[PDB]
Amino acid sequence: MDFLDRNAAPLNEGEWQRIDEAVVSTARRTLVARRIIDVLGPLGSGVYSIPYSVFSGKSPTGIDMVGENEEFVVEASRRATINLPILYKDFKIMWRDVEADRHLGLPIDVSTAAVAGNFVAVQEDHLIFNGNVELGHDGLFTVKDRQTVAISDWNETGAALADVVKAVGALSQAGHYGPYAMVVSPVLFGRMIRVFGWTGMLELDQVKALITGGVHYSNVIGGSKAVVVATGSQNLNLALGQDMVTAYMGPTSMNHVFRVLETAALLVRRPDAICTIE
Amino acid sequence: MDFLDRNAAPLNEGEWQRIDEAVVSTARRTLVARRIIDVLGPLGSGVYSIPYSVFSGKSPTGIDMVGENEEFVVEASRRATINLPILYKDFKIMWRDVEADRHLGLPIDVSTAAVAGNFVAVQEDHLIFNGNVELGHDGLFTVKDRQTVAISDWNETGAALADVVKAVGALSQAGHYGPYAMVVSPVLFGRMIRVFGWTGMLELDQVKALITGGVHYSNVIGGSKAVVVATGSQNLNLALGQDMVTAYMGPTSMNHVFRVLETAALLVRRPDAICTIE
Amino acid sequence: MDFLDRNAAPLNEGEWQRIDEAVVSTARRTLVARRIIDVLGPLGSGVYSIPYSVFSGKSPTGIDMVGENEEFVVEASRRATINLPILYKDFKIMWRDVEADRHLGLPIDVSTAAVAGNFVAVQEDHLIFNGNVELGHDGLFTVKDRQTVAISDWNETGAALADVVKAVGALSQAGHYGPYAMVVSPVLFGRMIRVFGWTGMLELDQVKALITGGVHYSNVIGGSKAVVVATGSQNLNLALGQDMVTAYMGPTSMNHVFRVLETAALLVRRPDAICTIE
Amino acid sequence: MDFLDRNAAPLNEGEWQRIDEAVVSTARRTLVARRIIDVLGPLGSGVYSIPYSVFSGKSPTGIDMVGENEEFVVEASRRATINLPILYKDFKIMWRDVEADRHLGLPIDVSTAAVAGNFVAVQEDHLIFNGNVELGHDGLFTVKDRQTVAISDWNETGAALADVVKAVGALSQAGHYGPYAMVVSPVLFGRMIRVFGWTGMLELDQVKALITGGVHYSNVIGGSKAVVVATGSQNLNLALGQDMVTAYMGPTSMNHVFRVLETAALLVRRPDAICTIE
Repeated sequence: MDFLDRNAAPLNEGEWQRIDEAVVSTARRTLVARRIIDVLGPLGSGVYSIPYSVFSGKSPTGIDMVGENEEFVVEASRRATINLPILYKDFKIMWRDVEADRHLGLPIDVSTAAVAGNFVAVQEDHLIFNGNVELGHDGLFTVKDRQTVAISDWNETGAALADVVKAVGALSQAGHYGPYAMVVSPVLFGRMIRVFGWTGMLELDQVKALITGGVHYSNVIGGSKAVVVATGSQNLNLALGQDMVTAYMGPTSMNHVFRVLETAALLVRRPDAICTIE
Repeated sequence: MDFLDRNAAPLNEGEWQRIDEAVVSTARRTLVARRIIDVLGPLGSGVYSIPYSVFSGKSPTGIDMVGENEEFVVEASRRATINLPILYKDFKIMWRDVEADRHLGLPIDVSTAAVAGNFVAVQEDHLIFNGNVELGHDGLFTVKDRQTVAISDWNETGAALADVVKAVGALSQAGHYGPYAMVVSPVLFGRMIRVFGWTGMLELDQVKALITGGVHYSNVIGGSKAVVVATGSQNLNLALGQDMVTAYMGPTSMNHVFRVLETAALLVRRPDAICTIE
Repeated sequence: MDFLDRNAAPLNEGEWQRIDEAVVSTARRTLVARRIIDVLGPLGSGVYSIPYSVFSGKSPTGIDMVGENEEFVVEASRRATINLPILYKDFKIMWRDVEADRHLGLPIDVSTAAVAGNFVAVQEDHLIFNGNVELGHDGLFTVKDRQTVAISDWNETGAALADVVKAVGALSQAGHYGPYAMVVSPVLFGRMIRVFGWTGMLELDQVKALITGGVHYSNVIGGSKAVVVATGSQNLNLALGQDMVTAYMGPTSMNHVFRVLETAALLVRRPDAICTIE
Repeated sequence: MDFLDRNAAPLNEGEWQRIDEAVVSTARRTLVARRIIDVLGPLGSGVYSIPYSVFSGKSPTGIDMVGENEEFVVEASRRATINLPILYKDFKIMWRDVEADRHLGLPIDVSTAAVAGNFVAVQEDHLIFNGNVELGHDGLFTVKDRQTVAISDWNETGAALADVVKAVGALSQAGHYGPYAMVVSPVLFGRMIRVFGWTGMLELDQVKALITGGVHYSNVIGGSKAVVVATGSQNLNLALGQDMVTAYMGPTSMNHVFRVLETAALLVRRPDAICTIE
């Protein structure tokens, strides 16, 4: 790739490999979304926007000895599009540190790069779960055609699992069978662990019996909310564009400035595959 | 390396390999810190002190189609430094034992080396958790810019998990999302297991649902205290200098004296990433 | 010459050859002045200021059979020097459009460069017609020695021909025979498109037959004004230091910023050779 | 360009040549916009959407003695992107004729292919001039920042010339100098044919002397309206994806169905470069 300046920067490849590995490992620790949602692509830098089909419709399946009928085509209810924003954050490596590593072997303070990776990963999760207003990206909690279950007072024992039962009910009614996965705001997650009092196991361990794709939490989700997702590329994807990468911006003052950038966007291919308990 | 005398000593390489392996294995059993905290380096003998950035600040992330703004740099709130102390302990191998192994094949009493390794590992943990006054090293329980949650009377059921909820609350408020890890003084650790009475599982197993980086104890932590840590090189490191190594000091009397030495120091890169429940 | 980084920008020379063309083809469209006033030079970037003569006065010519008196020398009513400012505007080719060229084949949106070239040309005209106060330049509507004609209500037929005849009167009486050229604010130029009497051609065709250097227009001139010039390097010239060129500025953010710049100024060698109709 | 099965139809390449000429010779005789507005590209097949920059509004140009201020940057009023629709219609060559009139010695009846090319070029015009509601395309008559001139009663002599003058006023005031072009509904164009004054030549030819980029009509423009366009790729482009071509669609019964299509959209890069007389 051309845009990614990696030759006017002073740093060796033995520095770049450390920095990129520190970014990748910090992302893979930090992220929730790439657990519940699959990566699509990555596609490279150059894709500004992606055309994507919306199915959002329930229709039968063919069952015959020779299958004459052609009623049974999957229909794109609308073939919409979305634009891929850049998420980025910037960090400085001091010229002193570079010259130190280039003579004394004292290793770069790549904790800067790790902190940038963490912050962009947090912004990726915030984009995906919460959406964004100014970009016009609907997120999992915002897309209008999602299922909705009026959340009960999860201070009462089993009400949380009863609401999960409702939500997987609603998903099954729309013909989204499992495997389901769920993500919970930690305010509710504590209530699934404890706030009911005690039970012979956590109500979390009860939910794990039904929601076999996993239960997760993220402080990114404000309020008392949970999203249940019929997982896999059939229903959702994260389309990367350019996967989280570290770019030289050039210097400011003598100090080198580097950028972490990523272009991921949420392809809500099947809004009927989402239920929010809220 | 030069300083490490390994040629004026009488012992063969077939002894050295046993002795070093007994040290390494005793460290890897003994240590807690290298679980919660990553190794940085090792850097060699010669680094007396390390420059390290302190971030300790909350700032937004860039989100735009082209990302014009440069407000979003990570700022080093102060670029402080720390000096790497030596931790050491010394042990004797008797000349009789050497000459025995050198004729009769009776193996060296390397349990001495193991005991030295254990004692230096205990001192490493004591430095990291408790800090030290005379060196001026602040530790996890001492650094002033840590979060603090007033500990409840964990004799009451669930109060321990309620305090964990508080602590991960406080960490989330400072924008440190997980994975969290915790270390508990065994006086409290018994209270998380038992002293509340009984529950359908241990309150430890309840905490393990939230603190997914693990729960640990160490008798090194005096009193009724717990530390919660937002793990990884983004937030903390252990910088080794010279990794735990066995050095010949020369003889005293006829007896050979050996030293175990290590130079590890605690880089509290993000005090906002620490909460102490105390 | 090295002050323009023709090799430091990422753009291949085919793209340079499209960007310069996308500047020049909007300079030629936009500029009026170079149609009225001859260019002097261009002189290169170094020529920071130019001295010029101002023959504002009139003084007698000798007539003698002997040819002896030496009083009859032409003065220069003043001698002066004027400094060439830089005219410039910045256009900002955003980085992912380069990758969209690299892989998606869709060529770069040089229309940014065209708009910058237009803004530069409009500033060149604005400077030449109305000298900048801060620089203390003078332009064709601010020169204090110039002829003036009281404009009539050009909503009446033939009134524009009458006022042009007045202006050619005053210029002739100043000693300046043609070919005259004129520039008209477009609110008047619209009023010049009328049939005139029964003469079988437009009023504009009368004016273009009398003002044989042609009638031009520009919104740069304030509404209800026009200026008439006895053309030729004898009376007016436009100095060019560096003729309009595109210069890089390195990356600012990830994006690539370029500067279109030109150095030019008006030297009013004969302030009596100009009339403004106002 | 591979998705068109020139080899799957029964027609030999001479019979393809016949029908492609039958399309092109009907397209050329009806396309207006390709004569008013510059063709972008064509980009090739399926280049689904194009990003483009809208430069409404203005900001100051830099004039200063040395280049020190960076405020003077070109920025779009918005980054924008537009979806290229498909224009198509189908025609059905009867299978019998393909060897019946072959032995009549008739070349294949191409008449329906001419009719298809006609209806294509009509939908092309209808899209470009009048926009589309469903796709949300703005057309020249619909884009909201355009200039507007209140039309006079063109039943008078010279009133149409006066309105053209008003339009060139409103365009030149915005800094868009010629060459303009105009397209007029034929209900008005039929009244622009008048002998003007005593000039002995047509008002339409006075306009063509002013509107040097040409005057045209198409029936797509409803009622008494016209539009004046500052021509050139700096102001407007016709985006072409797939340029107009014929595509096979396989048998149906045994009759052969063919598709003619083109993919095109209107890039209003500068709304202020357009004025509608209405």
